[PDB]
Amino acid sequence: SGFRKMAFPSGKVEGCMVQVTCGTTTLNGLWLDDVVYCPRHVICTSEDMLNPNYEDLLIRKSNHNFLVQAGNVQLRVIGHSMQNCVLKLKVDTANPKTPKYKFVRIQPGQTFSVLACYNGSPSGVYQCAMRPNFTIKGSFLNGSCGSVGFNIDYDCVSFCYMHHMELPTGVHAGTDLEGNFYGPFVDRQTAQAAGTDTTITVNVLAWLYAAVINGDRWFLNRFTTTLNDFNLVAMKYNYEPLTQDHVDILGPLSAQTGIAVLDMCASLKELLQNGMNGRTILGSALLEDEFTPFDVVRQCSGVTFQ
Amino acid sequence: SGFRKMAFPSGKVEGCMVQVTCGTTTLNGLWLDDVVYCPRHVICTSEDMLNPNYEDLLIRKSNHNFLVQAGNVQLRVIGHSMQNCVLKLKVDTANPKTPKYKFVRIQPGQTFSVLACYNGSPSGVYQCAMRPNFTIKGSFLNGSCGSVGFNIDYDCVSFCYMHHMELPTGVHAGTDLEGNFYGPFVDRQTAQAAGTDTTITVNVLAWLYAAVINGDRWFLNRFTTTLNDFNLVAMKYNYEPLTQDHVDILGPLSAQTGIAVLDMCASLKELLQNGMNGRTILGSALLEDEFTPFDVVRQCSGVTFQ
Ligand SMILES: *[C@H](O)[C@H](C[C@@H]1CCNC1=O)NC(=O)[C@H](CC1CC1)NC(=O)OCc1ccccc1
Ligand SMILES: *[C@H](O)[C@H](C[C@@H]1CCNC1=O)NC(=O)[C@H](CC1CC1)NC(=O)OCc1ccccc1
Repeated sequence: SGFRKMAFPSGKVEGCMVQVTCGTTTLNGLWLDDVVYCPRHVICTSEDMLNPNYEDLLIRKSNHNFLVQAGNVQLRVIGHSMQNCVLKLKVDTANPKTPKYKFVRIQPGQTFSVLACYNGSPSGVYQCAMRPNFTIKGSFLNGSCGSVGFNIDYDCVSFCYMHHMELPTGVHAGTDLEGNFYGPFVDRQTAQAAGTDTTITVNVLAWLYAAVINGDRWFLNRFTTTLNDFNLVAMKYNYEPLTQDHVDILGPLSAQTGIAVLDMCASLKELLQNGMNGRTILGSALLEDEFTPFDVVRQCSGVTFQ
Repeated sequence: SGFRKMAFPSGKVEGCMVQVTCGTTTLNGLWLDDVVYCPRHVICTSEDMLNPNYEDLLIRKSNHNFLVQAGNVQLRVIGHSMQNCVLKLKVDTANPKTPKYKFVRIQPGQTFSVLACYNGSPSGVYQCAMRPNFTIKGSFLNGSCGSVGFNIDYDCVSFCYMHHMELPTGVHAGTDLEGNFYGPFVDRQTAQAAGTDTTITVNVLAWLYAAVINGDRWFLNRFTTTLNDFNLVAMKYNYEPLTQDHVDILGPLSAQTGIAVLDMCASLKELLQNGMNGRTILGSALLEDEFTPFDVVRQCSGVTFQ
């Protein structure tokens, strides 16, 4: 038993990280088959980035201006192009360690693992959720751009995120591997507002189920509620509205625990209105929303990948 | 910026996990050079485990009774022996993916990454601390035994933990890779008490520094304190006593932040005596103690491994 914020094993992604260098800028790239993906601002200088004309800047670059290094060995660049906010460098060598993979554009509320890298080398791995306002709450320093977020489905790696920037509020923004930003962001160094950020209600409920599965049940009550009445309290506390689709998604956990979804909503209501009153749930004094249902079932049935 | 509970990249350990099967019991083993390490209770049956006579049980086993599988390929067992609470199976094949490695016995308060496995296959990776009472707060299900905890020093993997059991309080216990338990535990299915568990004071202070480095500073005050006066409040709240050695260890963080260690202790005093009063620090409503100083410096300077 026990419940921990767990990342996917990172091995298959580790073998795809490379170092990409254009002038004095170095960041991380992702090497799959004979293509290296990285953020296009690798071609900027410190002054470019207030308002880069990326098309104009890339025209001044040729293949040999891109230095790509995987470990100690240099890759030869034989073609370059820009897709949205990412650069694709065609290299002479197919990555022998390329995993089975997919590019996916994830939905808000979904989670994924981040392999934080510097200079093409892994620093660490952690779990993140795509917030409803399309930011993530990561740990990223200068040089971290091009680090990626991924899920693993048995043997397939689904890449979903590439890191590009930090917003004034300290949160992080990035693109899918087609180079489209999540959210309204652009790759220039200006003040940019994210949304008002909301709490992922279905994830909170899933974590309350995890807590019950794992011996924490003090927060359970004798009340119930309705979808509309709960939703009415959701808006108050800036929670996403709960839908029948979410209820259905919680079905397995409601079945495992014998606790109807609306009964759990009622418990969640007395937690929002009354706070936790000094208590804790699964070692936290806050309501956690970065576990999908689906995450919860994964830990509690021991799913594996290798 | 940002601060996240980050695990080491798991690739080098992933290539060492195998499946070990003796009768109907299956668990994980660690394959390094031509040796597979696993918990010795792989030789028990469900009734043995109340009071196993491990020496007697192992005598009934021969090499061919141990089925070791790395992926789809079977390893041949050519010798077996018991060292403390671990079994060492000598196999005919040296693991081609063996990393540079060390076995180490970690100290309470130190942290390490856990690669949670089932049937020889990775499920996920997360960070843990060795608690002062020699337990860890993990996520482990049936079948997880033999999963290991490790650190990485550039290219060297230091294995420090192998999982064996869950205690009645829901926490986890295990051995070093020489098969000696951390703490007073024995590998039998009885009620076993861990210590009173204390809070790792130096780690809390390091996390308060991380919070300051990362823009959270509301908890800072105009007071200071003395080592003995703070320690006197430490005992009250069941914190480890703070020593000059700890102060010295915090030196770099005190230098980075310009906040003297004893000034931070004073802030920690008004947090313990007054609680957080509804506020948060680095996204938590509790005082976190599973970051060593050393962890904090690692994230905040971007250390890498590959
Ligand atoms: C690329 O590695 C870097 C990641 C930033 C660095 C600090 N924390 C991060 O997440 N991204 C940038 O430097 C981008 C440049 C892109 C063209 C926009 N700019 C940026 O993030 O500005 C905010 C910032 C915050 C703190 C320190 C430096 C820059
Ligand atoms: C081995 O895989 C397993 C790990 C336990 C299983 C549940 N959570 C864990 O951490 N270890 C055991 O089954 C050991 C057997 C060793 C000889 C002592 N026994 C044990 O942990 O008993 C407690 C327990 C708790 C919950 C479910 C089963 C067993």
